Amino acid sequence: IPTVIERAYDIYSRLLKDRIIMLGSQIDDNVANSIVSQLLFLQAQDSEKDIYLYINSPGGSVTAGFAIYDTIQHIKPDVQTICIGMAAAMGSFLLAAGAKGKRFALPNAEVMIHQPLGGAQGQATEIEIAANHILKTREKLNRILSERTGQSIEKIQKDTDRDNFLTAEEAKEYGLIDEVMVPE
Amino acid sequence: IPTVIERAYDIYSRLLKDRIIMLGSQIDDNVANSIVSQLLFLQAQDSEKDIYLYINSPGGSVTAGFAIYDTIQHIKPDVQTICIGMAAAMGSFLLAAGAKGKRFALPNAEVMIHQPLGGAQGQATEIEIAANHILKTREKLNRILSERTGQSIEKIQKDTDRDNFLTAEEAKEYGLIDEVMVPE
Amino acid sequence: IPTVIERAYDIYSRLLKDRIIMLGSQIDDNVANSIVSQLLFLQAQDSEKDIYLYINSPGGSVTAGFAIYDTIQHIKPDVQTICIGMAAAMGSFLLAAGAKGKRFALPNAEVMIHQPLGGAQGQATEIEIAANHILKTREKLNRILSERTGQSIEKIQKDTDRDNFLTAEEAKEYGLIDEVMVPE
Amino acid sequence: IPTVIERAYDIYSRLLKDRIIMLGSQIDDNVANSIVSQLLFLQAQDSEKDIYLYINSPGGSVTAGFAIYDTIQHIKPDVQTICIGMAAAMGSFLLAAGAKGKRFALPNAEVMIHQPLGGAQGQATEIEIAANHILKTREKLNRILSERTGQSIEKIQKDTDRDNFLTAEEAKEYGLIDEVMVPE
Amino acid sequence: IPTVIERAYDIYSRLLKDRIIMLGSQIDDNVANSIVSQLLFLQAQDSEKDIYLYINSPGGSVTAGFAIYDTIQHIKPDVQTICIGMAAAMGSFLLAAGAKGKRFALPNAEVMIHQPLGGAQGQATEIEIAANHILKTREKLNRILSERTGQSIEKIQKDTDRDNFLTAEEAKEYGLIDEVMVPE
Amino acid sequence: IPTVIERAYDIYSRLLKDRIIMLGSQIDDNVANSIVSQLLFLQAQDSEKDIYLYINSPGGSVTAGFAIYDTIQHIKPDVQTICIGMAAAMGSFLLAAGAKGKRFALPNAEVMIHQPLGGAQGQATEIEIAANHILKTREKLNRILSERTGQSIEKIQKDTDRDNFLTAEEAKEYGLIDEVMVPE
Amino acid sequence: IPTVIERAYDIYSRLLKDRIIMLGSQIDDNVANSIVSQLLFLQAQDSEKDIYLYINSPGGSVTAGFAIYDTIQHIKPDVQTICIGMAAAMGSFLLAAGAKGKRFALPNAEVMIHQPLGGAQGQATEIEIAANHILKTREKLNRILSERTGQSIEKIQKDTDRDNFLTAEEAKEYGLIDEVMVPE
Amino acid sequence: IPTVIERAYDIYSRLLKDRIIMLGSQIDDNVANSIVSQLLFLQAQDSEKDIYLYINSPGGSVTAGFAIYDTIQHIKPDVQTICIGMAAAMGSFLLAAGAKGKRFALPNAEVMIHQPLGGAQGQATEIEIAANHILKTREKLNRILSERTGQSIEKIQKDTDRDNFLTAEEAKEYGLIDEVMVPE
Amino acid sequence: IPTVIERAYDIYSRLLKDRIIMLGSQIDDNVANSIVSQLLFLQAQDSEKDIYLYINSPGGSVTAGFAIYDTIQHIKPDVQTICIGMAAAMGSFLLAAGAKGKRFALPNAEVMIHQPLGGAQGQATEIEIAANHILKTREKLNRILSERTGQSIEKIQKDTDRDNFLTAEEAKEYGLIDEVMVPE
Amino acid sequence: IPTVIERAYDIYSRLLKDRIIMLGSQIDDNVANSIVSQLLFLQAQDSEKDIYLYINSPGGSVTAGFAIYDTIQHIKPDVQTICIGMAAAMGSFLLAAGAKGKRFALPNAEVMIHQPLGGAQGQATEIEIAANHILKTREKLNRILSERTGQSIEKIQKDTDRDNFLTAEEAKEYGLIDEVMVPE
Amino acid sequence: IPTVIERAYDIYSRLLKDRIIMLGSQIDDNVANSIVSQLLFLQAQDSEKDIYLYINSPGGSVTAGFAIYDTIQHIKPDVQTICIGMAAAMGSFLLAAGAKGKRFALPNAEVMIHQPLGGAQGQATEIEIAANHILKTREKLNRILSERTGQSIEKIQKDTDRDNFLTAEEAKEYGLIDEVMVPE
Repeated sequence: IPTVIERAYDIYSRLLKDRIIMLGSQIDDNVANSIVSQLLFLQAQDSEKDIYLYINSPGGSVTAGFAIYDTIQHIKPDVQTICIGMAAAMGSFLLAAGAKGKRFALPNAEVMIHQPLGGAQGQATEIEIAANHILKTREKLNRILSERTGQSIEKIQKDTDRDNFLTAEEAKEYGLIDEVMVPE
Repeated sequence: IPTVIERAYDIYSRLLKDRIIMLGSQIDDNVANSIVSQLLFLQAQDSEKDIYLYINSPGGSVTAGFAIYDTIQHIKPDVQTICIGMAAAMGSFLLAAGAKGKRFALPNAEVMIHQPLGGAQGQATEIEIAANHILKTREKLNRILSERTGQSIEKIQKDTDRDNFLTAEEAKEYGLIDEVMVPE
Repeated sequence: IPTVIERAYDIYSRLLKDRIIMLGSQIDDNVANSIVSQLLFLQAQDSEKDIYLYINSPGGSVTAGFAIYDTIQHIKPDVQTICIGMAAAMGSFLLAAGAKGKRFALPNAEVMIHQPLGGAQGQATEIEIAANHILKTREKLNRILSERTGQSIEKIQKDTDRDNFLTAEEAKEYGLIDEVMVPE
Repeated sequence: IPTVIERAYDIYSRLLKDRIIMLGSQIDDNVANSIVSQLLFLQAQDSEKDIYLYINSPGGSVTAGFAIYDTIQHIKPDVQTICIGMAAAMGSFLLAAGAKGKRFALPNAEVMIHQPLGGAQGQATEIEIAANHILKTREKLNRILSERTGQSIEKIQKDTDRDNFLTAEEAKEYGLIDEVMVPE
Repeated sequence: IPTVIERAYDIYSRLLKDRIIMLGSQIDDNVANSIVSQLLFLQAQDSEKDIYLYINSPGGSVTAGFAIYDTIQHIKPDVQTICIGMAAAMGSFLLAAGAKGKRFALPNAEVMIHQPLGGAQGQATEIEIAANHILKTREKLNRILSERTGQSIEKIQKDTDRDNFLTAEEAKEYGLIDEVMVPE
Repeated sequence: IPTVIERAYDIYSRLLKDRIIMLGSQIDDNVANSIVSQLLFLQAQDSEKDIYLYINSPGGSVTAGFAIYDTIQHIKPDVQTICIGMAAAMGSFLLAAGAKGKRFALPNAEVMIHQPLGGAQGQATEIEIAANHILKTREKLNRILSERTGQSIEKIQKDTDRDNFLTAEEAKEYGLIDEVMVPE
Repeated sequence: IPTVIERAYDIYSRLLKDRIIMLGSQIDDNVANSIVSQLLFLQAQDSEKDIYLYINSPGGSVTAGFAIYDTIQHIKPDVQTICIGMAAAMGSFLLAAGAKGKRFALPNAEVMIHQPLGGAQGQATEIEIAANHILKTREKLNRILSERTGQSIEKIQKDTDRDNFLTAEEAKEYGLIDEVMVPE
Repeated sequence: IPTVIERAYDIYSRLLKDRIIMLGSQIDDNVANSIVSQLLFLQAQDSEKDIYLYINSPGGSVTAGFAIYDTIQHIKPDVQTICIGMAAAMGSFLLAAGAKGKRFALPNAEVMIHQPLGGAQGQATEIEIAANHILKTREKLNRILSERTGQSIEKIQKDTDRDNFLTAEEAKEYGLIDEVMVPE
Repeated sequence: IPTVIERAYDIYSRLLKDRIIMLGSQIDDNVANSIVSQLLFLQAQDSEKDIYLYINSPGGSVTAGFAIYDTIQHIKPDVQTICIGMAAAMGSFLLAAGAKGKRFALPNAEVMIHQPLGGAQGQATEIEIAANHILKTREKLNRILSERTGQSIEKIQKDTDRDNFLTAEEAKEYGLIDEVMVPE
Repeated sequence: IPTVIERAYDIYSRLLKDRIIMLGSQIDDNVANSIVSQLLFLQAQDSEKDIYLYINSPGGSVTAGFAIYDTIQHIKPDVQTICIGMAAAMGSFLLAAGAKGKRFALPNAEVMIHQPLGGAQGQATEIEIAANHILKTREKLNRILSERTGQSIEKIQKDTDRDNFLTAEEAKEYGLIDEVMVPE
Repeated sequence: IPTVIERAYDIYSRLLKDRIIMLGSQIDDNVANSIVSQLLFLQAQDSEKDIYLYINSPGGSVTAGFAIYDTIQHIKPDVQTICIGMAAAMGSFLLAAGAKGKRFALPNAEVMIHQPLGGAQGQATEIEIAANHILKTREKLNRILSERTGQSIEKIQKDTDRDNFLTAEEAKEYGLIDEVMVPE
C-alpha cells in the first residue's frame, strides 16, 4: 500500500531493490507467478548476492508451490527463507526449501505440516485417476521433504497424517529450519 | 394423484391391491423404503401369487437400490419387472433383478447402463478410502450383473465405461430382460 | 380442485369413473406414471369398453411420453385421443397414438410438431455419445410417426426441422388426427 | 376454502351441484383443465339443463382459453356467461362465447379487449416462425370475435390495437354481452 | 406414500401392525422421536412378541441415536435388527444394538463405522469444552460398541479412525451382526 | 408419521391415549402450545392417573419453557419426566421440573445446563433494558433450579457459566433427576 | 486517500518518510505484510532513529499479529506504540509490545483484552488437535503479555476470560502502556 | 474527483495545501485514519498556523471519532470546525471539539445529537459486559460534551435520550458552536 | 504487482525487456490477446534473439490457445517454452509448441494431457453440429500433437481419453519437452 | 496489461504506433467505439500507409459491427484483416471486410458464419415489427457478404441457416479470406 | 482504452484535439454531462471551427438528451452529426439536431424513431400527473422534430406510434439527415 521516494516505489518494490521478497498470502498461480518473476529478475540483476524470502503463508496450491520451489533450486543465488507469523502446508514446504544453513524462523513464528487436500467428482474411473494422482503427489512431497529435513519418509508420512503444529524450536529440531533468530 | 372408490384409494394404492408396484422416480432412501415396505406387505398378504414391479426410473442411490434388490431376492413371491419409458443405471440393475423368465420391457422402452458415480473431498487418505469404496462397489455391481445377464465380468466392465444406451431388443440380447412385450 | 358427491371424488376422479383421462400439463415422469396407472386401472375394470384421453399439453420428456405411448398400445381397450387447446411436441405424438379412426381435435385446437431438444456437457467423447442418442431418438420418433400418419420419414424429417404449427384441419390433412369434431 | 354439509363439500363443489362454475383466476392449463372437466361432467349429468359460468379473470393462455371455448361450443347444454368484477383479454373472449341471449354482466363489472402478447427468442428464422404464429392467432381470435359480436374484423383489429376498457353498457353496445343484469 | 385397506393405513403403519419398524432415513430428533414412540407403542401392545427393526440409514445425531438405543434396551421385547442397503455411523451402531443372536444383514447390504463428527466455534475455553465433550462421546461409543461386538476398545479406536467400509460377511466377522440372511 | 388402528391415529396420538407426551424437538411457542394443550386435556380426562413426559430436546425459548413448566405445576396429575437422548438448556430445566421421585433418565442420555442466551440491538438505554431483563431471567431460572435440585444458587451460577455436560449418573448426583432407569 | 507534494506521496507515505506507521485496520496477512515491510524498510534507512507506530485496531489474526510482534523485537530501532481510538485483542497485544518507556495512549483511547477466538469442524480427533492448538496459543499469548505488563500469568488468564474493557489510565495501571499522553 | 495543476492534485489535496480538511462522510476506521494523518501532517508542516476542518457527516464509530477528537486536542495548531450540511451524532461531537471561539456552522446547516447505538449477542454474561461498556461510553461522551458546551451532564443525558435536531442558532445557544457564519 | 526502477516498470514488463513472457493463468481471449501482442512486439524489436515463454497454466479456451500457437509458429524468433508448476490441457499443448530442442520443464513441474471439453444445448440438429465441431477439434489437436511429440495419432487418442498426469521425466519420454532443467 | 518504454505505453498502444489494432473480444458499442476511434486516428496520422486489424472475436452486436465495417470502408488506408484464433458471426463479417487481397487467417484459426440472433417481447404488432427488422438485417448482411465473397445470396442464406464452422482453407475457398499465412 | 503519444492521451482525447466527439453509448446524465462539457470546451478553444459528433447510440434519458440538444444549439460552432452503426430514439433525435446541411449517416447505419417510454406508480392523482408530463414531453419532441425534418407533427405522431426502423436512405428522405456519406 504505501509509497517511498528516491523515483517512486510501493513498499514491496523498495524492499525488492534490497533483494527482499515478501510472501504474505496464500499460494496460488498469481502469487507463484509473481514470486517466480521476482526471483528471475533478482538473478538477472546479480547472480552472486543472495536473496531473502520472508514467509507468512497458510499454504495453497501444490503445483503453484512447486513452481516457486523449482525456481528457487534453479537459480544461482542462495535463497534465505525467514518464517514470520505462520508457515503452513505448502508454506512450510517452501520454508524448508531455502538454501541449507540459511532457513530461519522468528521466535514466535509457527510452522504446520500436513498432507495435501483435494477432491474428485464423477465416475469411478475418474475418481480412481484423481486418487492415484493425489497419492503420487504426497509421495513426491514427502520424498523431497525427507531430503531437506533428514527425517525418514516413514516418519514424515506418520507426522503429516493430521495437522501437526510446531513451534520454532520444534521446527528446528525437525530439520525444517536451521536457526531460530533470537532478538537482537 | 386421483382417487378410486370400492372405501377410498389413491390410484397407486388401488393397483397395489392387485399386487402391482409402480417405480416412477429416481431411487433414494425414501423411495426404497416405500418399495421395500410394499414388497414385505405383499408377501405377508400371499406368499405364492407373484408381484408386478413397473420400472420407469433414471437410477439413483446404489445402496438404496440394493435395499430393493436384496428385498426382491429375499421374499418368496416371484417379482416380475416391466420396464416402461426408461430404466437407467440402478434402475436397469433392478430391471435385471426380476425373477428369471419374467423380466420384460415394452417395445419403445430404453435401457441404459454405466458405471457408478460418486465424489470425495478432503485429505489424500480420505480420498483413497472413498476411491477404494466406489471401485469395490463397481465390482459388486458388475459381479451381480454378470450373474443375471450371463455376460462376463470383463465385458460388463468395458460396456459400462461410458453411458451405454440400449433398445428393448438390445437389452434382451444382452440378457437384462427376457422378453419384449409385443402389443396385444 | 373441486369435489363431487355420490362417496366423495375430485372432479378428475369423477370423470375417470366414466373412463375419461385428462392430460392437461407438461409430460414428465410423474404425469406419465399417473396416466399409465389410470390406463392399467381402466383395463382391469373392463377390457372392452374404450377409453377417452383428452390432451392439452406442451409436451415434455420423450421417455415419459413413450411410457404412455407403449402403455396405450399395450392395453386391450381402444384409447380415443381428443385434442383441446394445444397438443405440442410429445403431446401431438400422443394425440397421433390414439386408436385409428378415433383421433380427434376440436375446431380451434392447435397442433405443433418439431424435433426433440436436449443437451450435452463434458468431454468430446461424452458429447458424441449424447449426440448419437438424441439422433437415434429422433429416428425412432419419426419412424413411429411415419407409421401413424402415413407420411414418409423424409417428409417428417423436413417438416419437424423447426417449429411447425398446424390447425385442426391441417392436422387432419397430415394424418395426425382422423376427425375434427364439429360443434354439436 | 369453506365447507358445506348435506356429505361434505367445499363451497365451489356445492355450487357445481347447481350447475354453477366459478372462473375467478387467470387462465392457464390447470385452470382450463378443471373448467373443461366441469363442463364435461355437467353435461354427463344432464344434457338439457343449462350451465352458469361466472367469469372474473384477467385472461391468460390463448390456447388454454380455446380449450374452454371449444368445450363450451361442443357440449349440448347452453352455457350462460356472467361477468362479475373484470373480464379481460381471453377472459372477455370467453364471456363473449356464452350462448347467445345469455351473456351477462353485472352493472359495475368491467370488460377489456386487446391483442395477444407473446415472445420469440433466437435465430431470425425462429423469430419469423413465432411472429407468423402469433399473427395467425390474432386473425383467429378476431375472426371468432367478429362472429360473436357482429362487429367487422377491421373494427376489431383497430379496437384491440392497444388496451381497450369497456363499461358493462359499452360491452353490450359492442356485442360482447347481451344484457347487463340490473339489481333485483 | 401408498395406502392399505382392512379401515385405512399407510404402508408403514400396516407393517407396524405386524411389529415391523422401518428406519429409512438419517437419524435426527424427529426420526428418533418417531422410532421411540413406535417401540413404546409396540411394547404396550404385547411385551413378549419380538419387534423387527429394518435399518437403511447413513447415520446422524449421536444423541438422537442414543434415544433409540436406550429405548431398545429398556423395553421388554427383543428387537431384531435387519440391515438392508447401508447402515453407517450411528446407523451401524443401532444395527449392533439389536438383541444378541437376532442382528442380521442382507447379503449385499453394507456397513460403515467411523468416529463421530462435530464442530466448535468461539473462545479457546469454549472450544476446549466442545473438544472434551466430543472425545468423551467417542469413549462412550467405543465402550458400548466393544461390549456388543466383543472387540477391544483399542481395536475399535484404531478401526474407526477413518471411514471403514465393511461387507455383510466382514460385519459378521467383526461382531456387528450375528447372521447374514441368505436368500430363501 | 405412521398410523395405528383401533378409528385411526398417528403414533403420537396413540401414545397420548396412554397419557404419554413426546417432546422430541426444540422448544418454541408452537411446541409449548401443543404440550400445554396435551397436559390440559390429559387432566380433564383423569386428574388422578399420572402423566409421562419423554424429553429429547436441545432447549429453546425460555418463556415457552415456562409455559410448560408452569402448566406441569398447575395440574393435579404428577408428571413423570424421562430423558432419552439429550436434555439441554430449557430441556434439562423441564426434566428437573417433573414430580419429585419421578424424574428419570435412560443410562446413556445426556444432560447439559448453561446460562440463557439473548441479544439486544439499538440505543444504550434499550440495551440496558435488555441486559437487565436477561439477568433477571437468569436469577429466576437459577432460583427455581436451586429449589428442585437442592443445590445453592451460588453453585448453580458457577456451574452454568459455560456449557456443562452431565452424564445420567452425574445428573442424578446433581439432583436434576431422581433415578437412572437401568435396563430391564 | 489524499496526496502531498515535495515528487508525489499519499498521506501515509508522507508520514512514513518521518518514520511514522499507521495501523488503522483489523490485522490480517496483508496488513501484517505491509507493516512488517514498513518496519524493515525503516530500519534499512536508519537503524538508530526510533519508529512511531500508531494503533487504532479491533485486532485480528493471531499469527499475523505475531509476524508484526516478532519483527518489532527483531529490528534495532525502538518502536514507540501510540494507541488512538481503540486497541483491542491482538491490537492491544501489539500496543504492549512497544519499546519499554515508549508505549502511549491518548486520554480517551480504549484498550480491550480477551482470549483468542477460533473454530474446529470435523472428526473428534481433528477437533482435539484444534483445541490443543488454540489452548497452546493462549498460553503463548498470556506468557508474553505477563512479561510486558508485569502481571502474573494467573491474573492474565482470569482477566481475559471475557471481554475486558480498560480506560487509558487503567491500561497504564495494568502495565499495557507506560504513559497516557496529556494534551499539549 | 477533479484535478488541479500547479504538479497535479485532486481537489481535496489542493485544499489540504491550504490547511483545509474535508470530512464529508460517515466516520469509520479508514476515515479516522485519513483525517488523523492529515492532522499530523499539517502540524509537521507548521505548528502555528491553524487548521480548517469542514464537517458534513452523519456520524459513525465512537472509537473512530475519538481517534480524531484526541488527535485534535493533541496537536499544537488550533483546529477550526465548520459545519456545512449536517453534523450528526459523533459528527456533532467533533464539531464541538474545535478550538474554543472557532467552532462555526453555516446558516442552514443542521446539528443532531443523540445517545450512542450498539448491539450485544450471546450469553447473559456477555450481554452484561456489552451493556456496561456502552453505558460507560455514554458517560464518557456526556462528560466531554458537558465540558465543551457548558451544559450539565444531567441536561445532556435528557437531551440525547432520543434524536434531537438543532438549527444552527439552536446549536450556538446550546454551546456546540460559537458563531453561525452569516453570508458575506 | 511490484514496481522496478531504471523509468518505472511492473515486474512482468521488466522481464519483457529481456524477452521473457510469463503465462501464469488460464488461457482465454484476454490472455491470448496479451501473449500474442507480446510476441509481435518482441519480434519487431529484434527478429533474431529468441524468446522465453514460461508456462504455469491449467489450460483454457482451445481457440485462444490456437491464437498463441499460430503466432509462435508465425514469428521469426525461436520461442523457448519452460514449464514451471503445471502445464495442463491447452497449457501442455503450448508447452509442446516451443522451438524443437528448446522445450523445458523444471524437475517437479507436472504436465497433464486430456481431450477437449465443451457443451451443446438445443435441438438435435444443433447438438449434432456442436458434436461434429468438437470431434473435429480433437482431430486437429491430436494431429498437431502427433507432429510435435512424434507419437502416433492412435496413441494420442488413447492416452488423452481421460486425464493423464505426467512427471517432467515422463513428459520428456513422451516428446512433449526436450529437456528437464536440472538444478544449477 | 503490460507497459513499454520509449514515454510509457500499454502494449496495445505500442502496437497502435505501428498501425496495428487488436480486436480480442466480443463486439459491442464500447469495443466499436474504440476500434472506430483507432481507425480515424490512424488515418489522420497518415492516409496512405495501410492498417493491420487482428481479429479474434466470437462476434456480437450487428449495429456495432456495422459501425466498424462502415468506418473501414470510409477511410483512405487499406485495412488488412488477419484472423487469429476464431472469427465468428459479426467477427467473420469484419474479417471478410478487409481490403481485397489483404484478408488473411493463420493456419489453425477458425471461422464461423451463421444467421443473426435477436428477440421480441410484447404485443403481436410489436413482435411483427421486430421480426421484420431482423429479417431485413439478415438480407443486408447476406447482400454485403455476397459482394465480398463472390458467393450468391441464395448460397449464403442456406449456408448460414445453422452454425457453420470453417477451417482457414475452407474460408479461403469460400472467399472470406484471400490467403492463409503459412508459417515463415 | 488505448493511449497515444505527442504528452499522453487516451484515444478519445486525441480525437477531441481535432474537435471530434464520440457518442458510443446509451444517453444518461453522465454521458450528457461529458458530451456537454466537451462541447463547451471546444467552443472556448475556437468558436469558428466546426465540431464533429459521431453518434452510435440506442438512446436513453429524454432530459439528458435535451441537455445535449440545447447545448448544441447554444454554442457558436456548427456541430456536424455523423451516424455510424445505429441512432435510435433520443439518439436519432440528436442526429437530426446537427447543423443543417451537415447531418450525415454512413451507408449501412440504421436509424429508428419511436415514442418516449416511462412509468408511473401510486395514486390515481400521481399517475395522472405522470401521464400528463410524458404526453407533454412527446408533444415537445414531435414539435422540434417537425422543425428539423420538415415533416408535419401529425405525420411524426403517426410514424412514431411503434418502433420505426429506417435505412440511411430512408432517413435522408425523411429529413433526419442531409447526406449519406458514400465510401470514398
